[PDB]
Amino acid sequence: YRYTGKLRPHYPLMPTRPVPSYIQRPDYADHPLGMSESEQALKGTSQIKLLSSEDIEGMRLVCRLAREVLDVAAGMIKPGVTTEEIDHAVHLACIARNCYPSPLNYYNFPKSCCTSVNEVICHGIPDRRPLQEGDIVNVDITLYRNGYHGDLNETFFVGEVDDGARKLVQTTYECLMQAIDAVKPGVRYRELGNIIQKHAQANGFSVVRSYCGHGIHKLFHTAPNVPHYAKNKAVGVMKSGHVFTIEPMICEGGWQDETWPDGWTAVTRDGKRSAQFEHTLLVTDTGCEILTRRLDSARPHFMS
Ligand SMILES: CO[C@@H](C(=O)NCC(N)=O)[C@H](O)[C@@H](O)[C@H](O)/C=C/C(C)(C)C
Ligand SMILES: [Mn+2]
Ligand SMILES: [Mn+2]
Ligand code: NA
Repeated sequence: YRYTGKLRPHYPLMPTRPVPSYIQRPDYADHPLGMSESEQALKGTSQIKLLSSEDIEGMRLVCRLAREVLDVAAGMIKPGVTTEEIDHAVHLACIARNCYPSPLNYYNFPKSCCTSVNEVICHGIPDRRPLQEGDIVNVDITLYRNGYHGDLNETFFVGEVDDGARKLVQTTYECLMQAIDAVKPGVRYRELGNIIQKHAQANGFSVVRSYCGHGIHKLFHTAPNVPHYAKNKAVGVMKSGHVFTIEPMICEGGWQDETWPDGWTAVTRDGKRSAQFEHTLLVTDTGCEILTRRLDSARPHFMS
């Protein structure tokens, strides 16, 4: 394998962490390949669920607990902390909230969250690498409570970063927020990619095509598919009651990705940096409710 940049995996990984059996588990948790039979049963469908009141309440709770766990991870971001150490804290913070960490064994993903540094676009596997001053690192958290998943991520700076890191991260967060600002009933899912690509291209960045936002509720990934690039052909129109994520991945270089031999870590094929942000959204009559927002602070962590 020819690495595309300076990052390397740092092995061995710690043994898989158990979740106590008192925590309710999603269907894939005990499937030997991590497959989710409830997702597979819906595979080739474009139909979108209209959430009940009870469903909305379940989504509000799990998304609120997921933001609390991202904040725990945010507080740990400093030089010399390993991504494994972050994952261990996240795994304990999920169990403290009586939640299962949704990534753990999802299609055999081996950890409780994803930690993506620099050229990693997404799905990086927490490991023994200590964070370096100048890194950008994204932590992506998903929790499962009472049958509902809630998903969010932010990119953080490790100590002092360079101007290019600051622009990429800011522009990425602005792409997510301009897309959220357009959400309201009657809007097509395919329009959000136009908004995102327009702002990314104005700042000299590209938009990852291989990875997308998604419906989420009782399934971790379900309709709709939500591409982040322009002129995509995604199916569907927003309606009040729909819940989905928007999670754009924006890159310094070209948009092309490839995956490491571990089968999960997605990296820029040019080795340049990529950043991401994610929220879980509910469509409401006035626009949308950002279920994974912060409640006690105005800005994402990178701005403090
Ligand atoms: C971009 O990643 C998203 C995704 O795969 N989107 C669907 C798609 N087909 O591109 C995904 O939802 C992430 O947000 C989630 O945190 C990570 C989940 C794993 C347990 C699969 C690593
Ligand atoms: Mn996520
Ligand atoms: Mn997601
Ligand atoms: Na990255």
